[PDB]
Amino acid sequence: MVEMIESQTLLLTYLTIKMQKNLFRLEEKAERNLLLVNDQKDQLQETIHMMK
Amino acid sequence: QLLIKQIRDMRSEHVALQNQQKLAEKVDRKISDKDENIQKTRCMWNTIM
Repeated sequence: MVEMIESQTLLLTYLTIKMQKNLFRLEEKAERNLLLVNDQKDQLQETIHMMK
Repeated sequence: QLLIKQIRDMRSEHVALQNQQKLAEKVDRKISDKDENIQKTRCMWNTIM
């Protein structure tokens, strides 16, 4: 019984570490994409204001 | 999604404003004489009053 629980713990832990590593990579790519688009928004906003 | 919507709206606004500026520049060359005309008018009034 102790050997079975340990095997379960190993599976869960493996899944967890694998997911966390791949999630951090997505979050970083996402934030970068948002900042790039936000910067484009900011340039357009300044040009519109000057024209007005 | 929010950012996409905002950029689209701003682009539309920018085109509209560009059309309005092109109509206004056909009138402006002669501005180099404003401060001088105001002071001239003020001076004429001061003389009369």
